[PDB]
Amino acid sequence: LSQLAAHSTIPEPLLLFKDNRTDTHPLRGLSQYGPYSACFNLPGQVRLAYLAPTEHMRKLDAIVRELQNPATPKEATNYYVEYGGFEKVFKVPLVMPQEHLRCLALDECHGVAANGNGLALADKIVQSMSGLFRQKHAFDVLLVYLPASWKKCFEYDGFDLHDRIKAKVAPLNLPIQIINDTALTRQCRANVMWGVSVALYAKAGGIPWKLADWDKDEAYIGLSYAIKKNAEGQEYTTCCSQVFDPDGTGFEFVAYDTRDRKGNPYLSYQEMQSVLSKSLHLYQSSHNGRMPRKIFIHKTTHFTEDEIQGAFDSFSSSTEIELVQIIQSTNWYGLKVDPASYPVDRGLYQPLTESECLLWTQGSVMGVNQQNPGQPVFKEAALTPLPNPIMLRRFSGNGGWHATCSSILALTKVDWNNNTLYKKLPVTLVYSQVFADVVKQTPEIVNEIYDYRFFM
Amino acid sequence: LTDNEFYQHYLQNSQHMMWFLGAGTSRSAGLPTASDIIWDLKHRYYCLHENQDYQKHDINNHAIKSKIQSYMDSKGFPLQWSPEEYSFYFELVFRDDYEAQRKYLLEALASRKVSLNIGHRVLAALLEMNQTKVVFTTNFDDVIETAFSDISGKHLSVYHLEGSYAALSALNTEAFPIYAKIHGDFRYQKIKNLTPDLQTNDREIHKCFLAAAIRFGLVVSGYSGRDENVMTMLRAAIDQNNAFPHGLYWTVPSISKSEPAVQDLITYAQGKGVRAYLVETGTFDEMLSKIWRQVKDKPAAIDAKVRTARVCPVSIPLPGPGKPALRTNALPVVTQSIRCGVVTLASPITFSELKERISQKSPKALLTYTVLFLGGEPEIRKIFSNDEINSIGQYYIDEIAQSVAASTFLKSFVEEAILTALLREKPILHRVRHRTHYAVIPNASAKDDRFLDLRKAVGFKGDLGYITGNVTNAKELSWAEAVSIRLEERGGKLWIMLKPEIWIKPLDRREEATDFIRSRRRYRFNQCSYQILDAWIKILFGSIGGGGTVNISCFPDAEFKAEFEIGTRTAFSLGV
Amino acid sequence: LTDNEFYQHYLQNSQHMMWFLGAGTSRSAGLPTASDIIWDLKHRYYCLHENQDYQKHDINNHAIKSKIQSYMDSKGFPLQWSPEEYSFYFELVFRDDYEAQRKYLLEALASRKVSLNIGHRVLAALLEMNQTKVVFTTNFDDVIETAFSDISGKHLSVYHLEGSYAALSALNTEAFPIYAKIHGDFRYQKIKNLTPDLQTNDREIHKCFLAAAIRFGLVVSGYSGRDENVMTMLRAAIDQNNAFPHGLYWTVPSISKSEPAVQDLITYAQGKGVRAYLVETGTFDEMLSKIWRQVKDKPAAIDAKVRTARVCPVSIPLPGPGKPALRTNALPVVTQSIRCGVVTLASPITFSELKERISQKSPKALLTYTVLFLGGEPEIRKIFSNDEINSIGQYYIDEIAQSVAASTFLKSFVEEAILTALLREKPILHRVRHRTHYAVIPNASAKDDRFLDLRKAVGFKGDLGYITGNVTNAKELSWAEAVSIRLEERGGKLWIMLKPEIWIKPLDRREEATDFIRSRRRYRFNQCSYQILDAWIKILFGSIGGGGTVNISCFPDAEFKAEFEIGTRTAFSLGV
Amino acid sequence: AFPIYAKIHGREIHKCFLAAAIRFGLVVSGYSGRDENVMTMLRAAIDQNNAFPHGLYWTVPSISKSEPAVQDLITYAQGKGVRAYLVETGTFDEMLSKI
DNA sequence: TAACAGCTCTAACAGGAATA
RNA sequence: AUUCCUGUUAGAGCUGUUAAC
DNA sequence: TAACAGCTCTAACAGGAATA
RNA sequence: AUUCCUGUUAGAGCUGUUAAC
Ligand SMILES: [Mg+2]
Repeated sequence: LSQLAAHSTIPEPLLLFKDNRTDTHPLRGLSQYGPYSACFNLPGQVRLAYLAPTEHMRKLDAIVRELQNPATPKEATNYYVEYGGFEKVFKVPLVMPQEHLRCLALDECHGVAANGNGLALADKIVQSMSGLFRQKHAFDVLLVYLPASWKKCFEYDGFDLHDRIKAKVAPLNLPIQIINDTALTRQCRANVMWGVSVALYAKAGGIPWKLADWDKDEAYIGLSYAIKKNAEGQEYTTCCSQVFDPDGTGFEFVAYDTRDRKGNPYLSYQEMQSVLSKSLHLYQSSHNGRMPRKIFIHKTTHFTEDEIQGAFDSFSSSTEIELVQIIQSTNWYGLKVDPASYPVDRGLYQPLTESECLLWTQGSVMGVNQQNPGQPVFKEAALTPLPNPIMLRRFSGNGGWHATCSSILALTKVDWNNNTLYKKLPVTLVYSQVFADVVKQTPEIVNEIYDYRFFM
Repeated sequence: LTDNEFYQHYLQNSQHMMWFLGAGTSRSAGLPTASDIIWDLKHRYYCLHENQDYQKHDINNHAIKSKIQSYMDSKGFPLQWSPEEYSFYFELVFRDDYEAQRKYLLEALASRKVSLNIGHRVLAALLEMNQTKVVFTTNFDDVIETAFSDISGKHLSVYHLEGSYAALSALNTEAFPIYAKIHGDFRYQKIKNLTPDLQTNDREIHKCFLAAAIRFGLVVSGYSGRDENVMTMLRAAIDQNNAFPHGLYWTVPSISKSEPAVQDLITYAQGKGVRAYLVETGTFDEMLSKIWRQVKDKPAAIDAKVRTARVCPVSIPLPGPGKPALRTNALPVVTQSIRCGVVTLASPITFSELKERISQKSPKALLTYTVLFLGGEPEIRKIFSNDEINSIGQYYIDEIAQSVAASTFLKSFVEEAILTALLREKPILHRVRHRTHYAVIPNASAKDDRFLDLRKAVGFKGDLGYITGNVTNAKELSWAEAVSIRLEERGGKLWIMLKPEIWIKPLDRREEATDFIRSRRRYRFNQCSYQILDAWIKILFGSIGGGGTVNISCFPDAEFKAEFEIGTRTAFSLGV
Repeated sequence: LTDNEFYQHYLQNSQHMMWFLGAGTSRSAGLPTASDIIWDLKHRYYCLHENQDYQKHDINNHAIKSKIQSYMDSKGFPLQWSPEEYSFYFELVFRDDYEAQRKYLLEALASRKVSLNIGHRVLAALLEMNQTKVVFTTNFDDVIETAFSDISGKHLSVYHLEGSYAALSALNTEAFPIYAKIHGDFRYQKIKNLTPDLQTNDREIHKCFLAAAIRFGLVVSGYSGRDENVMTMLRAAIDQNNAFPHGLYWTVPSISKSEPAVQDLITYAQGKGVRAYLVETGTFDEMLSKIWRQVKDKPAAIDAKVRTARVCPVSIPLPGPGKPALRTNALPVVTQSIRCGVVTLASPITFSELKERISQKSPKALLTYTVLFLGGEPEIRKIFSNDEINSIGQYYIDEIAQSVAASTFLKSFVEEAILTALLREKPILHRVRHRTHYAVIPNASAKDDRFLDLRKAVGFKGDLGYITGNVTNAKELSWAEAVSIRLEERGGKLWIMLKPEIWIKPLDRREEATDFIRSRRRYRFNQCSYQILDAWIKILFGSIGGGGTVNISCFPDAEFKAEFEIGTRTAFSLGV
Repeated sequence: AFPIYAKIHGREIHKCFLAAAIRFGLVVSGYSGRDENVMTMLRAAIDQNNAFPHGLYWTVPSISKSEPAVQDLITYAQGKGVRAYLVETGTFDEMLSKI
């Protein structure tokens, strides 16, 4: 009775890179081959711009210089790869801004920060952008720096400065790479350089890497929510992200609102149907009208009867729907035996119940070790000694745990904002949660949809 | 009339209820609405003369919609969503070619884009299970009719104007269920959709409908007036002495946005002695599910198709353990049936009241409410006097897993019982944090031989480790090894969850040792965690995890005793 | 044309195939045929003019039929099953009242007596899965409107004479599937059923038959001619370029009883250049059953409704063993997976050939064909030389129960293996009678201590019994106690069946001791049989039937060894 | 088994054209007639009960420049009840581009 | 279509009588 | 054949699994 | 609608860095 | 906020089970 169903370890998903080469290590492949989207010239050159107070601009130009020159990893050398220099590794020059492409924040921002007013501080930071606004053609990306003296307005109740800035500059189409002193002073340098460089390339152009072995006929959907603590009650702001590989070479990753008020994170019949309608209409527009054949709706909470009925009735019979729920905190945890020195291989899925499975999005990864090749690497070794798996509670499917598990595993590796090897959750869930935070901070965003490069 | 009253009214007398659904239900089935249909024609018209690529502009874009509407207004056409526009654009595009008009209207509303939704699969169920007999739908779509074919597997008798006399005969001979389209199927020559055709009514259908009205009461949904012929037919139809015994409820999605024609017709009907009421019941799809929710004794065969989510999908079986194998922390509890004690109270009791009685009396027994008690009767007599106790009997839990899954009170009770059993005869202390239970090595008895293996588990490079002590930089915080033990219901099985933790003697001062808890747990890798879990299994069970079926009973010296049996080996499964 | 060639011909090209179902197919749907309608009409009228109780005398009685027909002949009416009779009796009973005639024809052919059989469901599946697009059937009642709607779950577009031009438009715009009734639904006044109405054809429908003639080839079933209008439409239909592209086979249940008009019609087409063929395929139901059988890649969703017997019903679960308990003779074999040896032969081998090789060589191993061998490789080398052996490898039987259930060779092989294992290390002799294996106490070693308990089992009033010996009145027959041991596959489990028997040393001379076998078994009542079964369990297993899991391996000293484990306690279940 | 391409080279395709004629409406471009073989081919295709159900459309670059036989055939088809039409468009390639 | 495996049935006989 | 079904001796019928034809 | 049980999530902080 | 998710402290949201109203 102690013998469970046999598991199968899904191998490490391959990532499409420069010249359609595949390598499961993102940074190693980027150094070796280059970005997938560099095959075409979406970014001609990464022209930057600075927005910071006059005192701390030297930090911005210093960090840009550090991006220009190669760096070596000091911490987590088990996984990271030596930086080859932005021009060498991303095959695109990184242009330092000239005098007019380099703005100065108003001194009134300091007064507002001393006053402890987050809303006015974000408004003033946005209003400082007008000088760059004329030369909107001049600067592709903008590196907004925030001095530590503004910490009092960085994060407090009912507010978040980063989300407010992102929601204020998203309709203005300019990507923004916020830089805090936190990662300006962090000891290891290759860490910050790799993260900032991949973010800069994604926000200026896009697609640093693309997941291979992706059927063009599947659209993956992830719903996630956030809470705004009202004085009387609460507001549950839920938003949905969508990923798919279209007929064109440009892999698409978008997010959108879901509309009024919600007291619970469970969508009703009409709201679920409307969101799903918007989703497959977006897919059809990106697929010249072709119907999706596989749909994956990942939700952090269980689907009620209304949600499942809305899913069933929104599509036609030809498009099978894979309604899956992701559980983050679970009691179970495993230990590999042959007992192994390193924890269980990443990607092992263990069918517990006919509808509930354990997926090991965390765990040892093979073939991505730089030093002592062949040794396994545990991404979260610093944080945890063992990997905590997630629970997939399939609410609607025809058959095959492998089909959804491999899709989730491949969706855990395409977060360009993530410096590390993978993510505990699929990019759908994490982007839906990020956009949920954004919408909760700024409710007047429900009108439009946005690409990933805006909010990553 | 409030909405809750409408549901009660539609439930008290649901056997005599005509339905009236015109162009409003088709919106939610994935069928383009008339407003969307006007844009499709404008798109074709603009792209045709002004030679533009059809692929280049999508009609639901705002810019392209504005440009096309501006072009239409340039040639003097009607301005915006105004009467005599839909028919105008039809007669403009198709220049009086009713065959081509019919073919286009068939293609736009064809039976391939239609996906039935719960509101649709509910009206057809009402038709089949024979509550509503007459459904006059002013829609030319093949859905509600497709819904009936899907839900019951039979053929539905639809009556287009192509026959137009069958409905008058069919209603009279009571060969229900009837679906008379006042404007007929698109599969036939006459469609009656343009404004000039919308001023007259077919003589025989006028009759069909009147017959239906005397016999039943009308519920009209998804209808916003704007039609003169249907409005005058309804006005005449009230003229009849017993027009709707069951009253007519016009369900609009919003009373505020309802056209004044509907309101004045309702006032006229009320002035003519009928009890016609206008109610706002939100969307038709939401309303149909509520009406279906209030339906009693719905057949299972049709309800398996009405609500496909109600049946449980994805019952995908798991394979065998054939052919590296992860070793989880789950100990399977193979106990299937247990015995408990029940006390009957002369007055109703609350689970909170029993919890506070537990807190005050502190008996040597367990109790929960559902009052099921595990232990000795005299303890319950201490808790409850003879006056409040009526009788004390026995309870049998034939299926423990189903019982704990059904009621969370049973889950908590069985978890507490198994925890008490496991720590009954052992020196390991039993504490609780939040709603979880912790078995922690005691401070005084830390030098026991039964802990020595645990001492080996934490040891560094094979030397002797430490099990209990004081934090390196804390004033009074004391720390020990511990295991969080929980009950997990998985499918049809129960398992015991063990997780190694670092217990802190002060409950509220755990965070001050966080770094220490981190520092002690930095290097508890797979081998070390394997060793600690094996040591904890040995401590909690007394037998190594090979082929063991150790059985533990709680309160063995009590009349009501629970005897569980948990396999000493944690869950494992070799890879395929 | 032979029926099989026609099936291949259709299966070869079923994509483009109109069907022409007549009133013969509805014969099975349970609807009254033409003759049944005629007899109902005579009986309905005969009872009214001559006042006789309607329900007192039935209609399918031979005497009442003869009496009613004699009465009809008395008034000069047509004699017997002759033309212009069906219409004659209709026009006589209903005296030119087409509304009442329609109502009666609706009631007789109503949609409550119809029970769809395999033929209509298979045709509806062909319609839905889109092989046949046009079905013109001269019927009336919706046997197919119902049946395809039930299996596909989607509504069907039926065409009739009320519109009658819908078919041509739907054909022209490829709105398949179309089901055009040449004589129209009974819900509609146009019925076209009397002889005067059967001389003309609707212009638009007639037009459709010719346009559809060019597109597809026709298969007409359940049609016996006798209709002038349909025959002339087909002749007109036959008179066009490529009228039937794939050819038209007029299928009849019997070629001999086919009317000369058909055969005349079939010969007539052939002269006009088309490949029309007349075939006999039995009844319509059998024809469509075979056609569906030859259909490839039929969707599971619709096939679950086409053949409801194909899905497995009555999966009624069994309850728990909760709460007198019968003790059967079944020992559960909890072994799930075993290992076997496989030899690859350079030339094909027959199970009979392997059996005779076993008989000649007599090796110390087991073999079966599927060649799976259990034992030592050198034994197989003795059986098969190196020249005929290509390789020797391993085989794993992950699910033993499913494997034995699927293949009876596996059942016999596993039964022989478990029998050899059980008698490997024990003195009890192993024999076979028919195909049943017997474990019998040996003659010489009958005084063993392990038999003493068995000696107690057969003893009378608790004394010492006898286990082996000679018959009371037989010249040379010797008798002994024995147990027939068999393998039984029950559901998803395997069990060992033990039955106490009286083995006779001469195989063919068992009957001469029958009385003795009777006499020894006269008083082997429940207690005595319980004792003998317990003693045999102890002998065969070495452990008493309490909480035991004895494991036995066959050929333990061999590379390929099978290790089974059988619970020592027989099956039991307490009453509910 | 579509798509099908057949050249008249003007009775092998004549039966096929008649079979094709009922199935779908035909449009003829780049042809002025002037050939009696195809003329009788089309006239024989017209007679059946459901011939060119969608319609017969003649597209010439200029209506007045077309040969009289084409207009005669169009009038004959219209009299027979078929929905044949003679429409004036541009060059065949330009017509197909606009389509 | 020819064997082979099991599961189950009937077709001819024979045959003695309800825990002793 | 007043009954009952316990055995014996045989053959078929279905399923299969191979080899074909 | 008021408690109570479990399962799971986010909301604020804090926080150190890949088997030693 | 270059990143990662490990914990702490809280509240909700769902399910339920009772008592009602
Ligand atoms: Mg960023």
